[PDB]
Amino acid sequence: LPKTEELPIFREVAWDFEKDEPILEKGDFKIIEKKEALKVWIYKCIKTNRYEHEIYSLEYGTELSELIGQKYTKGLTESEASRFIKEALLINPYILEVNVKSANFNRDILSANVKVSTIY
Amino acid sequence: VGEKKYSVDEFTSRVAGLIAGTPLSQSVTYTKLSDVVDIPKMTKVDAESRVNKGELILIKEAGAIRIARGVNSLTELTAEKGEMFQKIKIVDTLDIIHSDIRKVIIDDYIGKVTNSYDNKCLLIVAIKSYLEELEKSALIESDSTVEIDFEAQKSYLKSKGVDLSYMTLQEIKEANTGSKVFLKAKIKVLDAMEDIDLSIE
Amino acid sequence: PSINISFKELATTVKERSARGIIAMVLKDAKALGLNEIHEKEDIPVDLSAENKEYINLALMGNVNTPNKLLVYVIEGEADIQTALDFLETKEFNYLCMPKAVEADKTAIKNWIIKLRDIDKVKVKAVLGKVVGNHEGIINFTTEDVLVGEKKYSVDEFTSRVAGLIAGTPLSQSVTYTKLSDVVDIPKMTKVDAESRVNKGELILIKEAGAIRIARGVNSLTELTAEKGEMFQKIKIVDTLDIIHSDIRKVIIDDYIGKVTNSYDNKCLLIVAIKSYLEELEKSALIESDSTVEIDFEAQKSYLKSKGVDLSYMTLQEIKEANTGSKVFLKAKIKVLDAMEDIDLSIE
Amino acid sequence: VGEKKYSVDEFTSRVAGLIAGTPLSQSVTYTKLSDVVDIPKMTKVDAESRVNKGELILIKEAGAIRIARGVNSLTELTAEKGEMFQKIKIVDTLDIIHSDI
Amino acid sequence: MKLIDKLPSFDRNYIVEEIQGAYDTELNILKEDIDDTFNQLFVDTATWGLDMWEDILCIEKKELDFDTRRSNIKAKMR
Amino acid sequence: MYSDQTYEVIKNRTLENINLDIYKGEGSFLNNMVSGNNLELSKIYLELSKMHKMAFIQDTYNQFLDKRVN
Amino acid sequence: MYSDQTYEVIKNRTLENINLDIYKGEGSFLNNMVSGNNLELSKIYLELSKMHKMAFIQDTYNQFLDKRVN
Repeated sequence: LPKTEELPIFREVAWDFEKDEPILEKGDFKIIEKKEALKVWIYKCIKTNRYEHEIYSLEYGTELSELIGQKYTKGLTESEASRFIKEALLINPYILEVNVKSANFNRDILSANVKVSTIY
Repeated sequence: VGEKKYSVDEFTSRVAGLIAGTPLSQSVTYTKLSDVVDIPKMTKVDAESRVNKGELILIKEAGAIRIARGVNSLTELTAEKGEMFQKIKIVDTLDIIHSDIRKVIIDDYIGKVTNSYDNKCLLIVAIKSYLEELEKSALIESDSTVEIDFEAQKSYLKSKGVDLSYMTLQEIKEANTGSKVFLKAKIKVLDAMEDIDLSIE
Repeated sequence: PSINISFKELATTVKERSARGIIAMVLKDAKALGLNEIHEKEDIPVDLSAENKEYINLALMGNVNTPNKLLVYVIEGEADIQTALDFLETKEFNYLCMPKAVEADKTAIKNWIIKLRDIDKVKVKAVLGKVVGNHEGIINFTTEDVLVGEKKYSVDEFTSRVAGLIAGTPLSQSVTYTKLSDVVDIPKMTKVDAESRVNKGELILIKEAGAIRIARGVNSLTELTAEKGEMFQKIKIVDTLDIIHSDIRKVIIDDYIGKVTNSYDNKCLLIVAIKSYLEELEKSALIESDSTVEIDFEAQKSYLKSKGVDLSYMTLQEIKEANTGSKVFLKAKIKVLDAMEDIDLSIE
Repeated sequence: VGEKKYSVDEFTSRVAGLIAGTPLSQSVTYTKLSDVVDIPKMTKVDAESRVNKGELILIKEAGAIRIARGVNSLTELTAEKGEMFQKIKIVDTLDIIHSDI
Repeated sequence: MKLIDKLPSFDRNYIVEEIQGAYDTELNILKEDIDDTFNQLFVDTATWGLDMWEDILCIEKKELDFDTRRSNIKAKMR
Repeated sequence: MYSDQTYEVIKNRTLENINLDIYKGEGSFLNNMVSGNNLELSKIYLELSKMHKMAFIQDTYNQFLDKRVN
Repeated sequence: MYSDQTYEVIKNRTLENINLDIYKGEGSFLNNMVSGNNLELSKIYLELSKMHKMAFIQDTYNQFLDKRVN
């Protein structure tokens, strides 16, 4: 019966997702709003598996490291990792849906395409 | 390993034993070792450099102690060797297929089997069947072709001096090979990824 | 060794445009002396004067929407016109207004605007208080003794307010008969004089429909030539013509100059892209849905005559297939929607 | 360039490197220069005159400093030379074909 | 030193490290406070606490050295 | 008591103690410091619970009993 | 010493131990989290002081009183 309240804008420090070091503005932690904090949250969730660290909550983290190393066949592991990423990302209430398109199998490199739908 | 001092040779023997028990469809990279508990500290940049030197090392990753790469000790891979020959996983299956083909040929065809066009066709069929067996495994690609080495047949004719003109190229295959066999085959071993990198929208 | 994963989201841009909803105003103050781009509402530099703040507040609200962008530059009154011209040349502007425009400054502004529109092809519009100039790019709002919210207002103040109102006006909507709730007190002024003033090419305010609104949305251009005519009398049409011109110029500059080779198939792809952009415009109600684009065949013939190659003994299609010497000749058909302010029908 | 005075030869080297980085599909005409911050003010008529001379100069176009032309330094063109020979892009592929043959 | 070990891979830089190091130093201070208090729990290890030990004994006097405090406590009982 | 005090409970308490524009999120760097401090504080709570019993005359160890009887 | 350390002194000490070019601004979420962690710190120090009190039983009758009397 009650109508759900919109999630307030998430704020956090900012960094280049390649630098991986929080860039700081004139001695003040940078402001990220609307479509900036969710990307940082997704990056944090994907980069580190939770079960490696006891401090993090059990539902947090991703389980893609099991497939890391070429343990099984690429064709099946594509479908498996799609569901793995969907489970690892759908935990955030901000994220609406996850869509994975395909995977590129070449030498010792995998390239894939995934999609995210959000609220703002 | 296990709070015990180990010489380099001891752990190389341990790693060789680990490799022997490694299935081919599985991997050698990032294999965590529960027995190893204590390791000297060594920076990530140093690990990257050492791996890029063609070496095999141990790192503490994913809450465990594992290796970083499954490349060969060969530092200098030539143009014909390349990236797919940098990996021990691929040279292993190449060696296995080579040994199996040599063994079956020695068992069956040398001396016992006569040299004939139909004998060559049956040998090609058998080799194709063995390649299909390998294709059932995920080690190699499912697409492959086997052919008679036509250029080697031409070279044999030139050695014999028989003119290549005024007969069909099929007659060259039908021609006697002087107790010799010339063949050609296509292969492609599966090469896959350790870690990934994708794109999002 | 360890190779890592990095994925960054990407969303395709839709309808990238330029010089849209931009308000440029330069004020003479001895305190700020600089340019200030206004992106957030109620962004007031402390250096600005109270009257300048009132100008900004007038520019703030729009009729239907807040104006997309307002840009303010400050410099001393001396040599103000030259520096304003230089700054507006530096950065594109959709509209221009001057708090203290003298007649000579207004004339210089109109001359600069028409010079850009004719030589530089920079389609821009300016708002002027009392100018009878012979160009449609300028706007002449001749309503003296304007009082808004029981407050005295100069002509330039309300011209700036009207420009801000226009910036917030959607193109599918109208500028005519726009009631102003802020304006409460206006001098009495007869209907016949309103008709005469509108027919003079001027913009005025009238009290109609229980409110204070304008009477017409025509251009300041009093004399529309045969090629300009009634549809060019309206600012609403010149606005969309300028928008389409700027968009086509921008996309051509981005894509084809130098980067794209000159070929028949390249020309065909360019025609396809232009047709797609025209279809995008046709989706909007600004223009008609029927349009055609063609290669300028007569220009091809003229280029051949300049080259001296005889036009006889080949197919006319070969003329299109012929090389154009790193040049492109095209033709296109357009028809901008023109519609009615007030109506007149019949009954039985 | 980048808030710094540069010698003419410095920018000729920069442009030569840019052209070496330019594929044969594209043409160096109307190429924006982000690094360059300012150029001396000059009339567009003089720019067209220098284009007729064949000299290559920068130009401030669309609010950006850009290359006016890819015309060759060849000032005098005979009757049979043609306009295409005035273009470095056109003669470039001819030179490439000559070298390959 | 413990927190950074528990910290993720992307938080291995000094910007993250400073706060964790300061808090680890503070918690080292806290744990040595725990050690001191546990010493205070036992009468033998408690030095300054011997005064209200004697107060529990309901005997009060200015005292020189903690060894004599403990001796007087042992003499007082039984 | 200290059994009620756990890493999750004191973590939520500390999060409430902070009035900040940053919305509380799992895996946040700030949340990382808060969680680490809470974990160590819960360990310290357990130590306090233990020294409850260790300070008692009963349930002593050989050295504890030795000190008490001395 | 549990009573030696108080809320604001250790708050300022923790703020000083932070050695960054980031200016320490009052009312910042960083200052707010320092305040919350110091709140829990003051709680644990006060509870340690209460533990010492309960061990000596100078007031607040306890089971410790009964056992020591026994």
